Amino acid sequence: VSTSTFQTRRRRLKKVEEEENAATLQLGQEFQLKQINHQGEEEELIALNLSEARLVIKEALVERRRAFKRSQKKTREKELESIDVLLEQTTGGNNKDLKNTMQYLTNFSRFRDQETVGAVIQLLKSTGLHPFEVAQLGSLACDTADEAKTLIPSLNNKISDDELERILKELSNLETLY
Amino acid sequence: MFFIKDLSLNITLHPSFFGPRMKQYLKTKLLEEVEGSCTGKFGYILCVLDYDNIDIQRGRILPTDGSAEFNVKYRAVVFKPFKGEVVDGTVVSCSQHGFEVQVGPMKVFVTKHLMPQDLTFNAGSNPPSYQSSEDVITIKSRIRVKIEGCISQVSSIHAIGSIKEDYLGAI
Amino acid sequence: IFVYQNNITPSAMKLVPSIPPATIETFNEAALVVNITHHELVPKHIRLSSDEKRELLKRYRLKESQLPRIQRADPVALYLGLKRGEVVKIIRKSETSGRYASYRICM
Amino acid sequence: KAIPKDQRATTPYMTKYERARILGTRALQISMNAPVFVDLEGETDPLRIAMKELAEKKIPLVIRRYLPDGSFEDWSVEELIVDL
Amino acid sequence: LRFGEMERDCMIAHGAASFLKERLMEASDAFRVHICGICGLMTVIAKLNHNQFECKGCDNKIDIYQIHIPYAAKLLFQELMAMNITPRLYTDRSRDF
Amino acid sequence: RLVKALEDIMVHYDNTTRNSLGNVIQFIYGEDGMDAAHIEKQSLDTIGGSDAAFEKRYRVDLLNTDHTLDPSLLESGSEILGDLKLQVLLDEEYKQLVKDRKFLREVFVDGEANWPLPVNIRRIIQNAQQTFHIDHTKPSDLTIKDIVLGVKDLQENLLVLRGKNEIIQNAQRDAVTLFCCLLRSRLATRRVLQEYRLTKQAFDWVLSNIEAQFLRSVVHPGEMVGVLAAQSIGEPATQMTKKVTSGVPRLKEILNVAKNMKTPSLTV
Amino acid sequence: GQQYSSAPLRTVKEVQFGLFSPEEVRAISVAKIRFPETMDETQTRAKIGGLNDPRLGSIDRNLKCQTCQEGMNECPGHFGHIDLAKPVFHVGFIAKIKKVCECVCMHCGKLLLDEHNELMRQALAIKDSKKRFAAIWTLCKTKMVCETDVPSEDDPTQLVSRGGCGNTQPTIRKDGLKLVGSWKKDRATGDADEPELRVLSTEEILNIFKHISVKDFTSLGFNEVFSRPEWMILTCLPVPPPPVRPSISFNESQRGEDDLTFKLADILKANISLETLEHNGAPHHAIEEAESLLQFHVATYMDNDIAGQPQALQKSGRPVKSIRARLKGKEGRIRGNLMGKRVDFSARTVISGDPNLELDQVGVPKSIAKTLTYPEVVTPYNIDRLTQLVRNGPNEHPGAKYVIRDSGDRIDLRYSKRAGDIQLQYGWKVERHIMDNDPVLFNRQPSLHKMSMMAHRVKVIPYSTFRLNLSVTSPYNADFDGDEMNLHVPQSEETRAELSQLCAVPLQIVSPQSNKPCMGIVQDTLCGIRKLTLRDTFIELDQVLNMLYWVPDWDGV
Amino acid sequence: EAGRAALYKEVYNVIASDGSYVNYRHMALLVDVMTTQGGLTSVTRHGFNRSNTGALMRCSFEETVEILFEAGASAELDDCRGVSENVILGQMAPIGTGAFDVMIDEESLVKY
DNA sequence: TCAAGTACTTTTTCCGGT
RNA sequence: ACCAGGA
DNA sequence: AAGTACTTGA
Ligand SMILES: [Mg+2]
Ligand SMILES: [Zn+2]
Ligand SMILES: [Zn+2]
Ligand SMILES: [Zn+2]
Repeated sequence: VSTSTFQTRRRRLKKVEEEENAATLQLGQEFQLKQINHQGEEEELIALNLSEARLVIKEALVERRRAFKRSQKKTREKELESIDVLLEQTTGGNNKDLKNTMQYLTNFSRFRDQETVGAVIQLLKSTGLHPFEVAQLGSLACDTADEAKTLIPSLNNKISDDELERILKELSNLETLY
Repeated sequence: MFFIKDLSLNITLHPSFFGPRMKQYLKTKLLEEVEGSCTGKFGYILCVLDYDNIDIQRGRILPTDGSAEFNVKYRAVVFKPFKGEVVDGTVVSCSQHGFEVQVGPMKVFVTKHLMPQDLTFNAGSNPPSYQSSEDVITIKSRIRVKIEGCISQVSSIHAIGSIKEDYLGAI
Repeated sequence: IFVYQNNITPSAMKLVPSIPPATIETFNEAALVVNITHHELVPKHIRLSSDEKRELLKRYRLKESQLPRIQRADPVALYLGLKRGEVVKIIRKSETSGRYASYRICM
Repeated sequence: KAIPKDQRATTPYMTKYERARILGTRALQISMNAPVFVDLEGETDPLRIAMKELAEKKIPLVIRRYLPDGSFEDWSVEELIVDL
Repeated sequence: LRFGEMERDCMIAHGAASFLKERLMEASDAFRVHICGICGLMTVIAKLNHNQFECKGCDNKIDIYQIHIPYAAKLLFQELMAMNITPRLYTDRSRDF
Repeated sequence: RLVKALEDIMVHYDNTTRNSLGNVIQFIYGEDGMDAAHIEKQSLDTIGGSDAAFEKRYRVDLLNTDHTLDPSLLESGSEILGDLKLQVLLDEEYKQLVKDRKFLREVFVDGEANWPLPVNIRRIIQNAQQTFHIDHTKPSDLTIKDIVLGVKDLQENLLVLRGKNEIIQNAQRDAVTLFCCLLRSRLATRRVLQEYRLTKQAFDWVLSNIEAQFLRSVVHPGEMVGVLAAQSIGEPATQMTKKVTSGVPRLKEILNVAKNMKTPSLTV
Repeated sequence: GQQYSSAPLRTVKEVQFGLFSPEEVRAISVAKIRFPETMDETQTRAKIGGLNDPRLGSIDRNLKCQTCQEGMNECPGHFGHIDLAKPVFHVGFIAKIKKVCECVCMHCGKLLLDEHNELMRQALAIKDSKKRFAAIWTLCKTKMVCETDVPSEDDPTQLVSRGGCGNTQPTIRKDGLKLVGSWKKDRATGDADEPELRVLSTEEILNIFKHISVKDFTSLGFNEVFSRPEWMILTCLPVPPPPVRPSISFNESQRGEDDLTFKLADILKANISLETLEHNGAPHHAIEEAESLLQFHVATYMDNDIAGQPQALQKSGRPVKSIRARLKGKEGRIRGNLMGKRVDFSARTVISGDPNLELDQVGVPKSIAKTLTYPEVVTPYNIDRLTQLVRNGPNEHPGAKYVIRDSGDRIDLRYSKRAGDIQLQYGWKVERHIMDNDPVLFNRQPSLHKMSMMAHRVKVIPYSTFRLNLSVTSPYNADFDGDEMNLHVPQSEETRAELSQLCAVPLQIVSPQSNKPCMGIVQDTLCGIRKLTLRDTFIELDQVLNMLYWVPDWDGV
Repeated sequence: EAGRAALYKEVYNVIASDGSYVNYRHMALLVDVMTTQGGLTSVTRHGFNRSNTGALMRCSFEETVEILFEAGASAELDDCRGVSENVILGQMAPIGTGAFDVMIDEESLVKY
């Protein structure tokens, strides 16, 4: 048995048109902009820049370690060792995907602290760009407004070049110097 | 990319578990099935968020058998790659055909032909490397790849990537 | 209401739905000699209001389909000049309960 | 769409069918080595245990009563009168 | 022995819903097919052993369910298909009421 | 044919009788909401006899020296004479019994008193008498209010339909109509005191038991009344042996909605 | 036993009826279905890659299915296909086809009447799919000309042009599997006198149906997704797998092919003829001949008992079992295999009354109890009892026949080498004998009653008859002039409860049929009860004492 | 309405003449079923079996194949609400015992 | 156009022997 | 599908 | 044997 979503469309007999996915910002049926939370309310898609994603998992796992111990009652190089321990504590271990992801996120995050990840999130979510672009701008580090507009081709007419460069400047400053 | 997605898995509990440690066994059974999973529809199900508030709901007792079916509503962090996605990764393997790059839970392979012409394979190196006039790509080295397409495959998702276009390659 | 002795020519009969909203009823004199509604077997039929009908369906959780039906041509539906969609409340004396009310929608 | 407790309108009493199905279900669960919520006072028949569990009103089950429109009222075996 | 139509009626009259299922399934016929969730047919090439599912025609290697129906019903359906009729089986609703 | 025609009919959780399309057949099962097993032929006393003898049975007139309940009937008998406030209650009572009697004669035109109704009251009183060792000598400890109002209350509790709305509520009132006539007749003030000779405790017990039994008597949602009805007409047809076509052939004639029937007749 | 499948188990909520589009038949199909020959790879007894298994289901029992790897009691069949050389009518839809032609222009595929006729927009308004079609037809049948211009929605002076085509419509009649029309014509205002008479081809009707607009066919009974009119005409024929048409393979080398398999090869053969005639030097009449034969076989395969009499007979004089025939009432799929079924855990013997049995019990002959079984789950409450019943074996009365392991594989106590040293584990099932006081369903057919099927307590006794209390005689309508009765054993705790809680004999005493008891005192007891209770009747102490001890719940007073 | 009245009177007489007594409700229900449609619906293949109930349910009496062919032609959807369909489907029918659902409440289970 | 004929459908309680 | 029986 | 459905003569 597999998992299902909040998307309930009744494709009766009429199979296809299973359209492609790109940086034409055409993602899946599943990864659409208008999503619906289990409370029933329409809620826009949640995309995370590596740094944002690292903290999220850490948070969830740390809180799981709180609940697991409660139920049982009756420096980047150094973050990696500490994370690999929390995984032995909370996760099934067998989940190599999570270990791999965590090692990757630890080694590839641009913003170390929640405070820093906050400013990134505010500064970026004010551009009106699709969560995908907004995350990609957090994940990939770019200098020329071109570097960005090249690697994130969806941006193409969405923002000014100087506007983007101003944002690229503030993101460079925010980078937590390992 | 890297999303938080609201999901729900149907679980069928055997009567022997209708004890007070029920929600406990249920939440754990979910984590077993769901976490570390890899579907194509949602990609890599990596980590179930907010354990303390997983919604078990009421479990309907299946008629001829004793068991109870629960639709465990939950929310989790996912990784779904896309064509056109520019990803930063680390080389893992290297051959005459190209090199594989570890991007999170997933591997992206770059063909000898999807790299600039100047960059050429070197067999006589430890470990095997790719050599440009100015650049050297090998096992420990970091690369920025553009995903050209994916193949949803069982317990994984693999992809072909390129470093031939602008702003791509060794970082 | 038009009361006629023997017949109304199909020439004249074609001018009946001619003047809406206003409605016209043809009644052969010979039928009306005896009031059917007066008969032993004939219970009280009550034409419901639009509001009354709305409530009936609300209270029983019914789609109009799910209600018992009275034919548009029914001697009582004719006596009351029932129009398609209109509902009647039928009050019969029950040997079981003393009083029982059925409902019939028009056809 | 699920009728709220304060707006329920079905019998406050358990039907013959409900009681029969509950006793059936419990016997089936007890027989499948399920945890028993009553003090078996030397009992062995899963049905006789179920009867005892229903008597002590320690059955953790809920009857979902469907109405012809599709809607439903949820009633607990704890709250259901057993005059049957 | 034959648990016939007339016997089925008494069971219906009693309201012995599970007893009836047990006669008609467990005590007789009872079979397991895999159906496709798009075309509600018994098309599925369930290589249950390798966990491979598939329904070419729908190219559905995912949206597949398993169901418990009397073998005689699997038969009836296959027979209706033989005569060009589609008895499409669905595991969810769409009509309401 | 009968079974195949009725199969899908059952009582839903709204006491309504519906088929597999949820179309209403009956609003309430068998027009009363009761299970056929829980019904017994009872006599609706009120219905017959002389207008004269009815009065002797039912009427209580505390403002008349001869038509008052003798103080041998109840303790209050002495102090009840000429009580105008109580005579309002007994006139209400009697005016309803007279109403009932008319309505009953409208339902049952021939005056047939024996009708199957739930809760055999005759038996409840019988038992109250052996249970409480009822002394057909000593005066009762009952008040006129105890009886008059007590019966008015039990009535409010004979529940078939539960909904909080006029439609469903009038539906309940109607469903219970006939039973209440029987109830009001068998539990009128003069009857209770002079005939049954009940004590308060016995009368209170008679009251709880009518309620208990009535409630037990209502049909259970799930009841496959389609098959039941079909089989209840079917089975007897098998035991089947002016001159009109009758029995099995006339039954076949009926169910078929035979246009060209064998013995057409008019009864003028 | 069937194997574990990772697929999510569900229930059927809706059955969406419809028709197969040829495209679908080709898509779902696992093979096509080229040679009438069953198998014998040039007599080499093994299935031919051409008819029954050119990838389909399975024969041999040993040797798995070629598509799913499952094999016999797991593998449902797999459908195939035959591509027909010419279109053919589906016997069933032959008249609906006729009626659709009657409603539409046999040249432009437009509804003969529309929103411009008042009675038509009235009929179109009908919500009921079947009733609407019913009304459209009675209107459109008589419209013998496809109109170009009809009078406007205001005045007859100005005529508004609807759809084009001014062609005259044929007067269609059936000629047994053939649709033949008769167009009046015009010729100097008259003609007919003598109209044009020609058969309407399957392909021409197909092309008209193909041209009927979605909006139009949807006004008629049709559905643009599940049943388009173009699908009533067969192009690509689905081939049912062996499970549908199993060979009754006697001995080792002796075929025994099904009736459906032969009728299919007939179609196959009739198709190959046609295809080669049109591919080769087409002698024009030779084709409308071989075509009419293929139409015949495709018709008779589905329904053999057609009005235009000539029944397709098997070489024996005996006619061919149609698919229609398979499904038709009482005996046959619906009524005989689905509404009613032969069942396991059933017993039948001669009944005889017993005054020493209790009202609610039933005397069960030892032999019957020793056969009939209940699958009891090894629980700590019964572990010891069950271990002894197993020890006891299938031959002794309180004993068992099988032990079901966690693994799912059945242990036969009759033969297992480890039948003694068997060591029970919680969660195993022990298939024990039918024992005293188990609830069982007792029945006496006809069964015109709720009461004809009652739940009784078991009572294992000697002698080959079912024993019943005399007062329970009436509900069943039983007597002992040689009546036999049926017993059914529930297999679950769930079903056991259903019986004991709803169907039990005591519960059945007062019947809702007539609001009075359906069981009373009878025969000897009714006779002796009068005799005992006369004023004249007195009993001496000696007997009184025995009469007293006989009442099982006598106070001892 | 008077049609129903007569229909009962007549049905009742067939039973009563034979001596037999059947409780009102049974005859009432049959009589009502024939009536609720608007007219006199026969207990034949032309009457009740031609109603808008489920194809499979209807196919189980008198016209089997013919009914099923029409189901295909009109692309009928069986609701699967009737007894007969569930019987055919080998499912628990929404009959008495199956007229409601049973669920485990984790809350009360953690309470006992 | 409306009555009369023709087609053609359709059922029948459960348990040795070709 | 037939034939012969049983309640 | 008894209906529906459709076709045929006045
Ligand atoms: Mg006999
Ligand atoms: Zn499919
Ligand atoms: Zn296979
Ligand atoms: Zn045209």
